[PDB]
Amino acid sequence: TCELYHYQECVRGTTVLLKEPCSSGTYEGNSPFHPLADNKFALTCFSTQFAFACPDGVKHVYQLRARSV
Repeated sequence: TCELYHYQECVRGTTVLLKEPCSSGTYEGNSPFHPLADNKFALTCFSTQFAFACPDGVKHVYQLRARSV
């Protein structure tokens, strides 16, 4: 309830488009935050983990796994 884990696979060369879990939260990750329109954000597909701390108190932890395919 205080943490929610997201998991997703991607193609190693592509660019992933994700919706922010929150309108005005804080982001922490190994990739620079690339915010977009409609509260989206993008990042190159590499196997990484990032997190969103959010006003409602729920920490959204994302895990991407890159696939050579």
